Formats: sequence, C-alpha cells, structure tokens
Amino acid sequence: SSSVPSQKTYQGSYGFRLGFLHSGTAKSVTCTYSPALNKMFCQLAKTCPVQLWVDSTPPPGTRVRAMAIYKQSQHMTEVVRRCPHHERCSDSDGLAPPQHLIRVEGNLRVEYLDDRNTFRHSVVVPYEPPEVGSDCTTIHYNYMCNSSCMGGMNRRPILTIITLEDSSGNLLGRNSFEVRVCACPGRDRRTEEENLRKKG
Amino acid sequence: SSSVPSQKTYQGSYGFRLGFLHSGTAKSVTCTYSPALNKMFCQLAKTCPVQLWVDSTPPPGTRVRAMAIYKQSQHMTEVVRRCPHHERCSDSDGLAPPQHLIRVEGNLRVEYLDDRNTFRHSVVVPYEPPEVGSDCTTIHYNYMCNSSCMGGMNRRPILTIITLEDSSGNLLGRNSFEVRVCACPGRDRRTEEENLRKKG
Amino acid sequence: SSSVPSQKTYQGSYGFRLGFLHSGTAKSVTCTYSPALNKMFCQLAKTCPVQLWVDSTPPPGTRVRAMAIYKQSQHMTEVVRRCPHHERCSDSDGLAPPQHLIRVEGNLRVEYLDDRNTFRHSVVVPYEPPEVGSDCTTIHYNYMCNSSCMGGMNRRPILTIITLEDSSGNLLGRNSFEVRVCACPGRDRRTEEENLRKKG
Amino acid sequence: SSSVPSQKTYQGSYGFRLGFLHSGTAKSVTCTYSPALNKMFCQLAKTCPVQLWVDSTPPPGTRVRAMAIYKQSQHMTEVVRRCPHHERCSDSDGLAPPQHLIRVEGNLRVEYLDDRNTFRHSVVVPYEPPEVGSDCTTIHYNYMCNSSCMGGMNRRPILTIITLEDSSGNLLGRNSFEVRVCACPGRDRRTEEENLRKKG
DNA sequence: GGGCCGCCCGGGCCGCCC
DNA sequence: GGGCCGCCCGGGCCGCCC
Ligand SMILES: [Zn+2]
Ligand SMILES: [Zn+2]
Ligand SMILES: [Zn+2]
Ligand SMILES: [Zn+2]
Repeated sequence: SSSVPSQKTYQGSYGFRLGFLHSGTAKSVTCTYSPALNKMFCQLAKTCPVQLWVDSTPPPGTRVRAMAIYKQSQHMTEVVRRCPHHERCSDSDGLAPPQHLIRVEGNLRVEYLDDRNTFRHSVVVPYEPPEVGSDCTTIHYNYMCNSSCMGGMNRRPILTIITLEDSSGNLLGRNSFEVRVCACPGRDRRTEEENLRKKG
Repeated sequence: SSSVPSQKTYQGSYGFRLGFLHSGTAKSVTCTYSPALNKMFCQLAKTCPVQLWVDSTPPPGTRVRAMAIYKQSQHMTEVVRRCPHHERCSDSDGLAPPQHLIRVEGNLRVEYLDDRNTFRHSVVVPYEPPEVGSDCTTIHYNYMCNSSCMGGMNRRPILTIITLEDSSGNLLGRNSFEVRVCACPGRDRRTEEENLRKKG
Repeated sequence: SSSVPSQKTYQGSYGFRLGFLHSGTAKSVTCTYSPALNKMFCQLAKTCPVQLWVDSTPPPGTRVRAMAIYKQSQHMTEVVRRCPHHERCSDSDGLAPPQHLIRVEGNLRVEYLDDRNTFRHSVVVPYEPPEVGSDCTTIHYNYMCNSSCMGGMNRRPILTIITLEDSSGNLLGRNSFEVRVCACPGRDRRTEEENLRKKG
Repeated sequence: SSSVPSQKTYQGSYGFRLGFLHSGTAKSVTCTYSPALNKMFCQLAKTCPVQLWVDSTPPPGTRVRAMAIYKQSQHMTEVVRRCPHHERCSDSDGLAPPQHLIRVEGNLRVEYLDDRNTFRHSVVVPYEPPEVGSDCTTIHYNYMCNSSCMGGMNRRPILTIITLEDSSGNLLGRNSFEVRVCACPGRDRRTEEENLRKKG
C-alpha cells in the first residue's frame, strides 16, 4: 500500500470545503491566500486561519487532521519535517514535537501523531460545529519552517491535506491547498500569480 | 476545544446591548467611544462607563463578565495581561490581582477569575436591573495598561467581550467592543476615524 | 558619605584614558561614539568595544570596574537598573544577574557586584596589559536596556564610569562617558550633534 | 581573561608568514585568495592550500594550529561552529568532530581540540620543515559550512587564525586571514574587490 | 557564465514635554 | 493643544537553476 496520503479532493456527503480570509498582498502580510493558485502564502510561525465549511453536521466525535506532503512527484515519498536548525530552536509550545512542521494554536485538545508505518506527522483537533448564526469553524495553523529552509523543505512546495474523519476512522471529506512559507507573502503571491498569467 | 473565547455578537432573547456616553474628542478626554469603529478610547486606570441595556429582565443570579482578547488573528491565542512594569506598581485596590488588565471599580461584589484551562483573566459582577425610571445599568471599568505597553499589549488592539450569564453558566447575551488605552483618546479617535474615511 | 559614585575624570599617575572605535553614523549602526559629546550611542545587547589606554603599566592584580549612574542631578541618587520587562527576559548568559544593565562579554573572569550599602550594580574584570606591539586593551560591554525603557531608565541619560583599581582598592584612574542605548544610534548621534551646534 | 583569541599578526623571530596559490577568479573556482582583502574565497568542503613560510627553522615538536573567530566585534564572543544541518551530514572523515568547521585533510597526525574554558574548536598538525629545495610547507584545510549557513555563520565573516606554537605552548608566530565560504568564489572575490575600489 | 528569496536599509509614522 | 524614539515599510541587495 502507498505510504503517500492521497491529496484528491473529496468534499463528500457533508459538503466539506475550506475557506480563507481575504488578506490582500501587502509585501509582508503575515498570511494571504490565492484562489487562482489554491495556495496559502504565510510567514514562519505566524497564525494561518483556515475555515471549515460543511453543508451537513458531522457526527459527534469527528476529527480534523492536517498533514503536509511534498507537491512534486519527485519528492512525494519524502516525509515533510522541520529542518535541523529550527528543530533545535527553543520554540516548542510544550505539546508539539520539535520535528513537526504544522502546529495548531489555541486548542485545548490538539494531538500530534507520528505514523508508525509511514513516519509522517499530523496534527488533529476535534471538529466543533459553528456557533449559532455562524457558517464555519476556524482553526489556527502555524508552519514552523520556511519553504526555503536548508535541510528541510529546501524550496520544494508542499500541500497541506485537511481531512474530516469520524471517530471510527472513516474519511468523511478531504481538501488540500498548496503552501509557501516565506518572508514576504504579499510579494510572492503577486509574483506567482503574475507568472501564471504571463507564462502558465 | 478552542482556548479563545468567541467575540460573536449575541444580543439574545433578552435584547442585550451596550451603551456608551457621549464624551467628545478633546485631545486628552479620559474616555470616548467611536460608534463608527465600535471602539473605546480611554486613558490608563481612568473610569470607563459601560451601560448594559436589556429589553427583558434577566433572571435572578445573572452575572456580567468582562474579558479581553487580542483582536488580530495573529495574536488571539496570547492571554491579555498587564505588562511587567505596571504589574509591579503598587496600584492594587486590594481585590484585583496585579496581573489583570480589566478592573471594576465601585462594586462590593466584584470577582476576579483566572481560567484553569486557558489561563485567561476575567472580572465579574452581579447583574442588577435598572432603577425604576432608568433604562440601563452602568458598570465602571478600568484598564490598567496602555495599549502600547512594552511587554504587555505592545501596541496590539484588544477587544473587550462582555457576557451576560445566568447563574447556571448559560450564555444569555454577548457584546464586544475594541479598546485603545492611550494618552490622548480624543486625538487618537479623531485620527482613526479620519483614516477610516480616507483610507479604509 | 555619598551614595553616588564620583564621575570626576582622574587620569592619574598611570595616564589612564579610554578609546573608542571610529564607526560612523549609518542610521542603525550597532555602536558609535561622539567625541564632541563624550557619548556612546549603541543598540540594546550589542557589543560596545571600549579601549583602555595607559602610559604606565598598572600593578599585578589591577581591576577594571564599570558602573552606571544617571547623569542629571535630579536622578543621580536612583540606582540604574534594568526595567521589569527586560529583567524577566530569558537573556542571561548564566553569570550576569538579570537586574544588571551593564554586562561584559567574552571574559572568563567577570564578576558582578551589588554594593551592600548603595545597592548599585557594577561589573569587574581583571586588567590585562596589551599584547606586545599593541597600545591598548579592549573590553566588550553590553547594555541590556534602551535608554527609553519604561520602568527603567525611562529616557534619562546615564554615565558609564570606568575605574582602574588596584587589588587593595586604591583608585588608580577614573574616566566616564555618556551612554544612549537606542534603536538608531547613527540617527540619534547626528541629531544630538546637530542640536549641539544649532542650540547648545 | 579574554575568551577571544587574538588575531594580531606576530610574524615573530622565525619570520612566519602565510602564502597562497594564484588561482584566478573564474566564477566557480574552488579556492582563490585576494591579497588586497587578505581574504580567502572557497567552496564548502573543498581543499584550501595554505603555505607556511619561515625564515628560521622552528624547533622540533613545533605545532600548527588553525582556529576560526567571527571578524565583527559584535560576534567575536560567539564560538564559530558548523550549522545544525551540516553537523548531521554523514561527511565525517572519522577524525573531525561533526561540529568542527575547519578540517585538515591528508595528514596522519591531525588533532581536533575543544577548549575546556572557551569551548572553541581548533585543529592542529605537527610543523614539518620544507623538503630540500623547497621554500614552504603546505597544509590542506577544508571549511565544512558556507559563510551563509542558516544556524551557523549566517553570513557573518570569519577570520582563520594560524599559530605556530612550540611543544611547550609558546607562541612562535601568528597570522590570520579572512574567509568566505561560498558557492561562487570567483564572482564573490571580484565583487568584493570592486566594491573596495568603488566604495571602500 | 548568465541570471533568478531572506533580509538589510533609510524614510517616515504615541507617550509625553512645553 | 502644539509638537517632539521604537519600529513598520516597500525598494533593492548568494545558493542554485539553466
Ligand atoms: Zn527551518
Ligand atoms: Zn503596562
Ligand atoms: Zn528594558
Ligand atoms: Zn552549514
């Protein structure tokens, strides 16, 4: 069986999709999302709000998992991890293992997992339905390396795969988006969108 | 579950809303409220009158809680607290813990709380209905740091979240407003309203 | 007896004077010295090289002490200390008490002292004569607060007093210089020198 | 006493000086030396031949030590070491500790040392006099990180300090040169020499 | 050899003195 | 009320792809 998790969109029977805030492209905005590229541009260790939208209410005990894979076929089989420099940084919140790229902040029930067969990292929180009058629930993710980090992602693009899973382990829905963690998200989003228009 | 309290307005079945006095924008007025920005501008440790308005009378034992959160997504998970300088100031009224930003003055039944899971501070008083002939009840809040304080809010905007809660802990209503604690509330309100008009 | 150490220059029988490197006034240079003002401009926690020049060799066991006092008569009696914010910072090198403003880096025999009568802080290293062919010895000082720090120096200028002391405690020589610890030493040096010329 | 080794040239009673090969400035030459800058430009882990020249023959048991320090006063006190990424690389020759920046290749009597007081690294070989008819002896040094390495030198220039020491520990001579380890030594030497001419 | 991403840089934007 | 210091900001400056 494959050791590479699927990235295939599966909005499923609950109508699961992601949403992202409108942030603009000021040069050093902390986080911004390109709909044309389905790509988040964000700064190291800065809050990245991701909205969970469903048409139908998931069952009690549903979980939300996030995991990173390399986007390019050439690198898919390599586990996405923090680089050695940032791994040794004294920046752990007391729960995230220092090797994990993706953290969740602001959640009292976060779980960090290492797959015993694929060695891949993931971070899980319970799914909570929106407040009355609200249409979505927001998770604050953090990416703890730049895409460029030597000895880590080393300029290779990643996908974040968000899965909605019931307590039994059934896949209720899947979505994914590309991530670039970089110093100047607004500059780099504009550059990549312009290159898409000019040369894509 | 989230460690960030919701800011979502919930005027609820009792028709709960806040009111603020008309104060003007003389440069150093002690407290002034901008309806356009839903924002209070006030000076450190000065009285900030907040009115509670309801259409229907809350049940006996209802309580009024105030808590601060950072407004920006990037800072929401950080607990709002006093800076180290003002924390060591001998300005405690004998009841407020020195780390708490928000105090209530002039109430014999004030309670200061530290959440055992989120570590967030709040201050609670009993809800009292208006006097006959009066349409609202007023609480005098104090903010014990400037928004700019180094090692505390450090120029980051906060929201104050006011909740009306029954004795059992049900949320009866919720309102919130932005706060800037600053040396010159009248100047800064005018500046922010003008920037809204010109560049918002 | 006075609790304020003397600032009076005493170059003494060994011909003791200080020297400073030529650094220029690029806006954010880390450290720069104004001869006209006898004033060092430097950034928080950045190396400040100070040269010790003597005409005659001090005796074995000579010590070099540095201490800060407020320059203005109105503040001389207050002990110069780190502000509460930086005092709680996890920036101690394992030897300097967190309250001390002045540190010495790169010396295996540094001693930090608190005066039991005046409560004033000082930092001492052994005097070592220059290498053959060299005319001076250099100490790397660090200032661990900005001059502007709220709850610390709070925009008040300080003097650093450097004393050459024999092992018995005799004062062999004294020199002093003004210090401004600031974000932009080059800007601020130029500003202060221009104000001296225009308005001094 | 200082934890920073002296860089002061001391050609001494044996007339000790260094020599470097003429290599040119082809863009990616592996190693090239700028006399104007007293600076070696070389690639990671590539051979850097350094010549030892003496006028008088050192005594038996003389040793040659190489050590790196940061050139800028602001960084002198920090120990120069390999970055975390290259430290975990399986590139050890069986003798050099993985944390050491400077290695010697091609010598059966190399010794790697960690100073118990300063924690600084050095690498030592016995001094051997030139062959009859030869005027110098050559040591092949290797630098195991780029000057730019994140978490290591991080774009900060270093000096290599070469000391000639007798077996008793007397300093017989000292020389030093700046090093830049980089991808394109020929480009970067030309750039730095041109900037010296134009803006130095 | 030509040329394409983190960070440095001078310009300019909130408590307190007058 | 007028006006005088830390930090944000867009412009632009080294390993690696071609
Ligand atoms: Zn990293
Ligand atoms: Zn404060
Ligand atoms: Zn301070
Ligand atoms: Zn390296």
